[PDB]
Amino acid sequence: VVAAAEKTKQGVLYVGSKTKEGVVHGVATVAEKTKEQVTNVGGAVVTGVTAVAQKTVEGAGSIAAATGFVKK
Amino acid sequence: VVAAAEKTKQGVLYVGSKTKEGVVHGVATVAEKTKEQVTNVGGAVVTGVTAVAQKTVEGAGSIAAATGFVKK
Amino acid sequence: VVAAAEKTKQGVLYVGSKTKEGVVHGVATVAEKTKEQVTNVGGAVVTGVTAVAQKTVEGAGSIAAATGFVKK
Amino acid sequence: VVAAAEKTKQGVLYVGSKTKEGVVHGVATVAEKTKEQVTNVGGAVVTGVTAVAQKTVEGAGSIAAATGFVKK
Amino acid sequence: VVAAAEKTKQGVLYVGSKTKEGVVHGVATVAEKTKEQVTNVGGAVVTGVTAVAQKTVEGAGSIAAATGFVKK
Amino acid sequence: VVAAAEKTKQGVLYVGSKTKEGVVHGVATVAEKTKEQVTNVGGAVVTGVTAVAQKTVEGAGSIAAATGFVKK
Amino acid sequence: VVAAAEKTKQGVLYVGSKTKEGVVHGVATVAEKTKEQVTNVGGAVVTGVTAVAQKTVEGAGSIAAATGFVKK
Repeated sequence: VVAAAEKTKQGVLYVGSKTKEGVVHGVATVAEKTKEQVTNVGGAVVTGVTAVAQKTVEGAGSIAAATGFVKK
Repeated sequence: VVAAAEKTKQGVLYVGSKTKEGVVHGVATVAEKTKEQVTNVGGAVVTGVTAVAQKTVEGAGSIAAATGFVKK
Repeated sequence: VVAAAEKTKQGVLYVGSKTKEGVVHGVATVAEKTKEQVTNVGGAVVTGVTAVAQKTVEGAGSIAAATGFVKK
Repeated sequence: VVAAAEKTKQGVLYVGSKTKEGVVHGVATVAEKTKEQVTNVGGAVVTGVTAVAQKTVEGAGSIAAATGFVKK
Repeated sequence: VVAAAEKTKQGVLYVGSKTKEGVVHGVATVAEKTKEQVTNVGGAVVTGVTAVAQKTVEGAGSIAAATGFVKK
Repeated sequence: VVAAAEKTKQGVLYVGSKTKEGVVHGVATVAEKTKEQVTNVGGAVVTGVTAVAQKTVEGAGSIAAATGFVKK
Repeated sequence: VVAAAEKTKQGVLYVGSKTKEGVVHGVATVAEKTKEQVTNVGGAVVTGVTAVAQKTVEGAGSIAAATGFVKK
């Protein structure tokens, strides 16, 4: 999981919303009468109504993420 | 999972929304009378009503993600 | 999980919202009559109504995240 | 989980919100009649109504996070 | 969990909110009739109504966080 | 959990809020009829109504945090 | 848990609030009919209504925190 970035040197953005009675669910784990219920999150979860990302990563950025799960 | 970026040197954007009675579900794991219920998230989950990304990654960026699952 | 960034040298952004009666849920683990319920979070969870990120990572940034789970 | 950043040398941003009757839940672990309920958080959880990040990481920053879970 | 930053040398930001009857929950661990209930937090949890971060990390910063959990 | 920062040498920010009847909960551990209930916090928990951080970390800063949990 | 900072050499910020009937809870450990209830805090918990941090860490600062928990 090797990540790298490099940068060497030598406009209106508009988002609008209008919502009434809005129900938003992200990661949902609903169950009944179980034995093992595991919810492992290691990435990037964005929940909301107006999830807006504008002009991100102007320079150098790394979002290297590693997840695992062992069951024996 | 090797990722890299490099950059060397030497406009209106509009999104509009109008929603009433809006129900949004992302990753859903609904079950009844189970034994093992596992929900592993290691990537990128975006939930909402107006999920807008404008002019992202201006320079160098890396989103290297690695996930795994072992069951023995 | 190696991450790196480097940068060497030698516009109105608008988000608007208008919501009434808004219910937002992020990571949810609902269960009944279980034995083991584990919720491991090691990434980045953003919950709300207006989750806005504008002009992030101007320079060099690293968001290297590593998660694990061992069950024997 | 090695992270690094480096930087060498030699615009109105607007977010607006208007909400009535707003219920927001982040990480939720609801259960009944269990034996072991563990909630391990080691990343970054942002909850609220207006979760806004503007012009973050101007220079060099590292958000290296490592989480683990051992069950034997 | 090694993190480092380095920096060598040789605009109105606006967030507005207007909320009535707002209930916000962050990390929640609700249960009934259990035996072991553990809530380990070692990262960064931000809860509120207006969670705003503007122009953070002007220079060099490190947010290296490490968490663990041993169960035998 | 090694963290370091270094810096060598040789704009109105506005947040506004208006809330009535606002209930905010951070880390919550609600349970009934248990045996062991442990809540270990070793990171950074910010609770309130207007959690605002403006122009933080002008110079060099380190927020190296380490947490642990042993159960045998 | 080694942290270090170094710095060598050779704008109106506004937060406003207006709240009526505001109830804020930070770390909460509510339980009934238990045997062992432990709440260990060793990080940084900020509770209130207007938790504002402006222009913090002008120079060099270290917030190295280490926590532990042993149960045998």
